[PDB]
Amino acid sequence: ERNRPLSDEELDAMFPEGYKVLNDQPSGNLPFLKPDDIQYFDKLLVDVDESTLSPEEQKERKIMKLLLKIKNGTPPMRKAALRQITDKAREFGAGPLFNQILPLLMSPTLEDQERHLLVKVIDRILYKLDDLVRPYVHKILVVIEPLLIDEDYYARVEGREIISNLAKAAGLATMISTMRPDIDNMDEYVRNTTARAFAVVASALGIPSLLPFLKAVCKSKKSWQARHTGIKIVQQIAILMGCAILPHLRSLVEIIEHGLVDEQQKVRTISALAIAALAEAATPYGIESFDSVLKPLWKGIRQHRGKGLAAFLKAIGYLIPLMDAEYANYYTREVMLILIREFQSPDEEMKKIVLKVVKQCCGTDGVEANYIKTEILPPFFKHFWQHRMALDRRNYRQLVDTTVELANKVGAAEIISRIVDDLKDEAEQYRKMVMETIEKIMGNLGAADIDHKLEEQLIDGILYAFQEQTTEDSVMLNGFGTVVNALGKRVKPYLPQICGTVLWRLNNKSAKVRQQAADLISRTAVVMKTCQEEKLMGHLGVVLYEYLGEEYPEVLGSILGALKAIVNVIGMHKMTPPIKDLLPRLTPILKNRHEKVQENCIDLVGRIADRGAEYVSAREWMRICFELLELLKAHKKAIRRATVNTFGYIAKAIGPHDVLATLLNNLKVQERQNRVCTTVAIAIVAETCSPFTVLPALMNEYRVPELNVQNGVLKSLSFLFEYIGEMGKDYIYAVTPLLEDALMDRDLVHRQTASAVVQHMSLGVYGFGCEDSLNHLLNYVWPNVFETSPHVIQAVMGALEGLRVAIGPCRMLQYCLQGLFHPARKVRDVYWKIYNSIYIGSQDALIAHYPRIYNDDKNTYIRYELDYIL
Amino acid sequence: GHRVIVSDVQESFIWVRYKRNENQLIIFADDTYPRWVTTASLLDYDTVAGADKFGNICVVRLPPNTNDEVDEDRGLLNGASQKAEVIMNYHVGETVLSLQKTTLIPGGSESLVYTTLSGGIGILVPFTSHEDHDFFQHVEMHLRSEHPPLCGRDHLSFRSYYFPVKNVIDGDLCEQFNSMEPNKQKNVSEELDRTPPEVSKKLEDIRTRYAF
Amino acid sequence: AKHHPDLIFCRKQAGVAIGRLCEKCDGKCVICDSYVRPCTLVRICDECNYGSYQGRCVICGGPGVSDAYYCKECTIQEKDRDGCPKIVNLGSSKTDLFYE
Amino acid sequence: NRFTVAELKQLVARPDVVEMHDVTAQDPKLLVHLKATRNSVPVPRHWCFKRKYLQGKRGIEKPPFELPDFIKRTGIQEMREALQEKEEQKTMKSKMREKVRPKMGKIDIDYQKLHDAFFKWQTKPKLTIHGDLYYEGKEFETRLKKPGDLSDELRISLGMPVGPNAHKVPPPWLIAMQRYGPPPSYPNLKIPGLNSPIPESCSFGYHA
Amino acid sequence: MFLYNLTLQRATGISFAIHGNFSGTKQQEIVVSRGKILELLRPDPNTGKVHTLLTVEVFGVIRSLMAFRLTGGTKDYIVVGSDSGRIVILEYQPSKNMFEKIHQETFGKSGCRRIVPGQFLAVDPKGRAVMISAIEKQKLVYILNRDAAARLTISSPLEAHKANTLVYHVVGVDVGFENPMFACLEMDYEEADNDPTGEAAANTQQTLTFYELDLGLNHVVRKYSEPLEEHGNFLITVPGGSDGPSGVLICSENYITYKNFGDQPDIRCPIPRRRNDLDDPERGMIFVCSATHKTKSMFFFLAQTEQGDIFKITLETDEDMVTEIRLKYFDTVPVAAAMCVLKTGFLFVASEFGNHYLYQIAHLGDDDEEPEFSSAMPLEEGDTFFFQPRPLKNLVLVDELDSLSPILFCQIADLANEDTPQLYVACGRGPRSSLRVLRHGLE
Amino acid sequence: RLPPEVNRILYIRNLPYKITAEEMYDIFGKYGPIRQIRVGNTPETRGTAYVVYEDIFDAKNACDHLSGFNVCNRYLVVLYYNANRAFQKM
Amino acid sequence: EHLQSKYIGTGHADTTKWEWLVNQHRDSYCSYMGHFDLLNYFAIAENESKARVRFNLMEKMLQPCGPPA
RNA sequence: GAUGUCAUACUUAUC
Repeated sequence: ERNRPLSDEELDAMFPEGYKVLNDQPSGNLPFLKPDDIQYFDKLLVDVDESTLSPEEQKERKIMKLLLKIKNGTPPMRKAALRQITDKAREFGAGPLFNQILPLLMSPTLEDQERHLLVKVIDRILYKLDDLVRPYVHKILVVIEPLLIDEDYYARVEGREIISNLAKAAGLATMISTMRPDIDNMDEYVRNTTARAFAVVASALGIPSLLPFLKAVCKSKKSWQARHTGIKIVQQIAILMGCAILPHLRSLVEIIEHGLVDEQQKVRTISALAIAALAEAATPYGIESFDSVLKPLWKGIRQHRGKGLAAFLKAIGYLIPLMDAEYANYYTREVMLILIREFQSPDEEMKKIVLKVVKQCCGTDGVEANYIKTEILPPFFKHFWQHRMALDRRNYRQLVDTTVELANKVGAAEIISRIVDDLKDEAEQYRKMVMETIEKIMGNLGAADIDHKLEEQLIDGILYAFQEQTTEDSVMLNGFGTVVNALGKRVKPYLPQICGTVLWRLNNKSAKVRQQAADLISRTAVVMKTCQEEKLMGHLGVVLYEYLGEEYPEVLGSILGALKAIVNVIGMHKMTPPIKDLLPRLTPILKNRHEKVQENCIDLVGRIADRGAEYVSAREWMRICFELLELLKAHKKAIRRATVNTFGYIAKAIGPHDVLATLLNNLKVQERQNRVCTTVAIAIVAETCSPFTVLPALMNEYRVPELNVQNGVLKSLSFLFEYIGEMGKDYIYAVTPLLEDALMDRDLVHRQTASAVVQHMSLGVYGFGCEDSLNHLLNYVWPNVFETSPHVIQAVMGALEGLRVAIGPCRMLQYCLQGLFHPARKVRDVYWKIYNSIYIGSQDALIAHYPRIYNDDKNTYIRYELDYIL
Repeated sequence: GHRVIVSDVQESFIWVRYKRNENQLIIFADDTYPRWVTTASLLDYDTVAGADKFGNICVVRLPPNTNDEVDEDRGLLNGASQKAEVIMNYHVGETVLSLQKTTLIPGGSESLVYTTLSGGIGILVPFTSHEDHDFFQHVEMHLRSEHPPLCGRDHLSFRSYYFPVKNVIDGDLCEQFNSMEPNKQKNVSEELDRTPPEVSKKLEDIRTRYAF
Repeated sequence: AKHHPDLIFCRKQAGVAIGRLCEKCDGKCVICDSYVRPCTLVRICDECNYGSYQGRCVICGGPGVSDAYYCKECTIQEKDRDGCPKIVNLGSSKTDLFYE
Repeated sequence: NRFTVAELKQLVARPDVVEMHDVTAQDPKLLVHLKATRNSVPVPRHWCFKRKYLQGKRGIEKPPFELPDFIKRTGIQEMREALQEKEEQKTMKSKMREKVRPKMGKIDIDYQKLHDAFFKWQTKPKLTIHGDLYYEGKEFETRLKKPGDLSDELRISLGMPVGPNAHKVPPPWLIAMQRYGPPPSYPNLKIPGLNSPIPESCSFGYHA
Repeated sequence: MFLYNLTLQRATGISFAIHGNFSGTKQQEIVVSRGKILELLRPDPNTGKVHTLLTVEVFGVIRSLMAFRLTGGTKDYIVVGSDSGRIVILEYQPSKNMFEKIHQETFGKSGCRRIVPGQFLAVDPKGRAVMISAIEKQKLVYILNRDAAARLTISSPLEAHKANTLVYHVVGVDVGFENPMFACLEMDYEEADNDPTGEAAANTQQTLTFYELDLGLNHVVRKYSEPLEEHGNFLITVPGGSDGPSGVLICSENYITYKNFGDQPDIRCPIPRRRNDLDDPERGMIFVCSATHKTKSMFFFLAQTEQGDIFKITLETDEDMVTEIRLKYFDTVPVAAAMCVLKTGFLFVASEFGNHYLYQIAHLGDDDEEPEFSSAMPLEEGDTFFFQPRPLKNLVLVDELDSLSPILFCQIADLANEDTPQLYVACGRGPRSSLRVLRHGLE
Repeated sequence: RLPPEVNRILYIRNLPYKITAEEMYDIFGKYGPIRQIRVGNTPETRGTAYVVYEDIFDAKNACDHLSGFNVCNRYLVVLYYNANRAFQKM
Repeated sequence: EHLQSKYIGTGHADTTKWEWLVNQHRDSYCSYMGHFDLLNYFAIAENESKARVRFNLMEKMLQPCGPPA
């Protein structure tokens, strides 16, 4: 729809004047129905006309219309439909809701966003339909089963959350009754999905809640499919819960030990995979509950060969670090020949299992470095360092981890001399994997073992890998920076060779090459100050000062980052591009609509305001404080956090008298993410300089007849109190009649802001003797507890939790008194929640503050221990 | 003098005025905070210092109006009308069973000596000037951050266990500056812009003038 | 966090594993989500930091960069003496924007 | 099961705190003991209303802000009002031309005057007790006098100049008090000229 | 007004007392906890007096204190639990003369609550774990290990919580090179609070449960749980492994029960009361301390009842099981909170009310003329063990530390006609009460 | 995967008035085929332009790599086209 | 819901006076057994020692107010 | 005062 071609008339109608060219709609304003979606919403094209023809299915028609409006309608319409379906889920019932939701999600012409919205509606309709979806457990499970095996991680996480919510709502017996015929099914994918759902239900409802059911399913001898499904469910429960199966490791190992002795090789492979998953969890301590599993497994590595032998070798490599030193030495002394014999295996899964077991076979004592370099490392370099291994990510990352383990075990130089030859290849993925392995070897071990005969070859290979890059990945730049950090002072005969290739990369037809050269200059900027190279940095800064005119904003942001790195690595007042001819040069650069370029410009402006504030005539900073108000309202959450620090630095430099009026004039914009970002900047300016100079002016902005300006001033006062803390004892009497008048307003947002300011004043002035103003503010914050808005209720709860620590738990128990036994339950629940919060805040303090209760006829409640006196 | 301070075992201590012409005893002053005080001691004509069985010790100060001319049905909150206020409260850790304002050494000043049930003996002396009190508060705020206790409990949360502290300076944390490392003592003296022998003399002069 | 009301913490037994924070959430608190006055570090549980989950962000979940710490308003209000402040489930936050 | 208010008032030692809604609770004796406690605070009156405690002052006029004397004694309010009056007359071109070349020095009164007003000229506000709650009509109920004393407004309305000479000082009900006697509801009340000396008791009444 | 609270005289009433090699030498030292102050005393055998070496203010309420020694080490670390929810493992440094906090593990909120751990603190005799249990429904077990720089390290605290279960006492059973076990007399209050008849609260006696911390599985699970016929008050662990009968005896009102599980039967012994004392119309007598001792030949326990009759109990056992428990009235001592038997013939009694004593052991054992009793004696009609009171003949008083807690009332007066005033205060509880006059001068 | 804020048309503000059609076309066609380009010829519309591309992904790439671009007049901010914001003068 | 199951003694909107009184008595007994000053005052008030007072306070935790109603 | 459609405005350093 968004990529459809448009005619000249539609293009001309969407442009204003002054520019030179160089029935099929259901019942009104319902959204557009697809031609393949005319089956679930077929009852909406005809009119309702509800008069002597309206059964209980007429509410299901409205629920289907709401689902059609939430599926393909407007996002405000989708939010209104979700608010109408969430608040009325109990009245509509789970029956027709499930009967309308289940064929809609099972359509073969669905999409990712519609399935995500259906899963969100099923998750939001599961909290009000608790203990009511037990007949609809299997119908929801048959739709949630392929969601866990999907490609996207977010859809799998949503399916796991929906399965956990269904296990928490339907209990344990209903899921065990529903998942019982789904174990012996003919479909293997449905059996694997049922095993994954059973593992998710066991993770969400506890391991001993489903342990005897899994033990009865695993020990039953009727077919190999039920035992294979039980072993797969045990392996999935071991792989899902990392450290949660450690108290229940023996009860799972005793059930897993019954397998791998049957006539079926698939059940033995599943039992070996479950043992490897259980040993994976108990990677350092699995031997304790594994002595009955080491005897049939190792003979399986001796008596047979194939996929089961590879699974047994993976289980042995997972159980070998979890044993003693002599046991691991005896295991590695008899499995190295089986690993060397499996180096020529044509199978990819056996090669991946061998590469995973080779990382764990050499990680401790017992394996010598000479034998590993003689008989283990040449076949690993000849059989695994190929071009097909770099294609798959799971075959590249495991190979890189095995190479890092071999470099940490044997040595970094012996791996570097064998991996430096692949840095100048013709493949991008193999060169990127070799650069990542070299960066990991330089970060873990270092560059001390590399002599002078290999460092120049490695630098040439890194330069050939960086100069011949076709993708936008940052692996090569990070590897070059890691090599330059590991080299240190050994790169002194390399700076005319590298930087001369950098400036030659600065003039090219492409746009990503200049950005890559600027990123490489920014990553190698810290290696120039430590090698006594100051003329080259001064030449590069003067070169990059004229490189701010690149039309690509992605290259301009990298050039700004390189200039910031050069200004950080060198002195602020000792730069050949000085601050007198750079801070006016960055003033039109700050008006860029990009995210990273404006973030780098704001960081450079904050650094120039913090370290070089004496380089301006105090007039350009006032003109940049008005451009700092347009630096907010950006969806990046980084430039808005640096603009407040830059405004605070400008207020500290030029005085807190001109930026405060600019911050108060920008408080009335009526836009989100622009008045809170100015209130935080005003609070940072009041916290950097003296806050008393910002005390009457913040008292003046509440005098203007505006709700947004008063809310921004109250938010700025609350943020200034939270930033001050213990310095708020002198500014409490000036803010007490403001907070006493803001709490009596009709607007609930001003009352919530006053409650937040009272919470900040109670949390900042605790232990200073300011319990008189806090008790006055609590008398106004106490009628605000009966609000219906969750934000105002959360602000009142935070104010109560801040005032209970300041004024004492006795005053909070006195204010919460005579409300726990209240007749009205709406006040009684809030009083019980406040009493529970006061008990969780200070439980020992409520003993002396407890009221006196008289004794009853049958029971006694008078404390005779504290009533006695000596 | 012409008044009574009836200390109750559960709520608080209540003031009662006695008349010369009549013989009635009408209570006109009470406290709102529950203390369950065991003993008490009078310091001034308006304020009264008391100690609780839980371990805390407070001082209830009368309002500056102090309307005692009440002849005699609702009060303010199920009690009297003139609710008293507190100006000092501190937790000591032990049940203080004796308190008396006197002078333990001749030539010094008056101070409240207290004897608890754990065998210890404490002394509460007021501040002469605001500069010495501010220096003691700064030394306490520096020692609470630089020298944490071995038990792991916060020093600010120890005196504010039952009742919150107000205008109470803990001298046991201020007297621990001479038993720490010399580098931390030099850093605390540089943060307070003084000398560690000068800080030790300023910490010891008040203890020598107020008590032994 | 305090912005999303549907976020739940782990609340398990806090061990010796120190929490980590990413570059996008560096300096922010775990509960109050404030960037002023850090007072006490965050201790993660054993289930939230095991294997590939070591050195990860507590709030977002990405790769950690800096050390996690609680604000000064949480240490005085006894908010750091509770369970593990690790966000486990992600509901209605950073999930619909990836699909849009 | 649920007793009436009469039995709840007769059973409790303090029947003044018993209300009509407390009889239908789950514990009338516990609620009566909690409502008649020493330091307990009552429930707000907006728990049984239907206006959510904030929809009553809609059409009522209210002042914007009451500035204290310490903030008004620095001249920041008049300078802010002058800056607002100068900015309210500027157009969009004058606002956009002042963003590229701003004029520094709008007010700049002092730096130490704010510290003197926030540290030396600090005044304690009028706080209240913790038991005195806040309501909707609490801001308008300010009526909450002594026998023998008259205010300035009552003396201006009645036309009685307050003087030390007790000949013209009392109200003209003093002749009726001389002819009929003292008031029977106040035996200890003394008025000058009848039962008190005239130049001594110049307060026109004494409660002794 | 702004005041300042200073301490003129420190607290002298000792709440907890332990002994061990804290400095790291062959001599032993005592560590006392007076609630808010921790002191270190050096029991010098040359003069017999007690000299304080360090006194620190912990600014809290120390609920439990116990010293533990690591496997293969000379110095013993102190484990302290206070009102805050953090256990502190510290080591005394003789060079700097201070208590360096080696580790501080937080596991709950502050305040003396029933949910926060810190009330009960047990340690293994080998030095492999430490158990911190609260008053009800809360428990934790930390694993102490040794890092290769000779460093003490603490692992993640395990979970051993059991809801609706209160704990009165906890101890660590001796296990040589095995799993550490923690024995506690737990009591379930669910059936006593769910039945309104009141008869369920009379058949709800405590039961001894032993949680075995499994190092291979890294978890704590309840191994055994045996009920008891009487409400136990305290537990005392016996040394085992290569020593002898590893177990935990339970003390109760006129009862001492050896209840090691597996194969040993429960051996019960009544407490020998006085001959003709008119002090118990219908009340019993329970223990207040254990004071275990081992002079590298056998093991004994210097138990102390509610009256103060210190009794030396020694258990005669077989090669693997316990045969009978024997006890005899050793001496008469004042009532103390905790007793710490030191090496080379020393005994420090820290009385909670009155002065503390430090005596020297002159006649250990005393199985020569004393009519000792045994659990295997077929005695009927109640306890049938009437011991005669006698003065101190086995121990002789060497040092008397004026540590009377109960100041109670005190007055500042100058009735002695001196220049400086004096303080007349009270001390002691019961027969040990005394009026004490104190002045600022020296003796 | 794309946000609904992106569109085939992108607006540019603070453009140089002396820029020719060839330089604007060379700046626009770097990310893909440009369907149309309209430059303002009014005193109230000077310094702004509208570039409509044929591909939505190429238009999104041009919006990502054209914002605040180097331009003589000023940063070449390139925002997305809005129907309510373009007709704000009416 | 979960707050009452995790931390005992919190309470809810349907909490009776007997359970609240039993929780307050259990908290007072825990505060007496934890603090050394209250136990010293309870031992100075009677003639029993600290161990007998602790055994009396520990045995009174099971239904301190009596049978429920 | 409540309901169900529509619009406006506000809050959570949300992205």
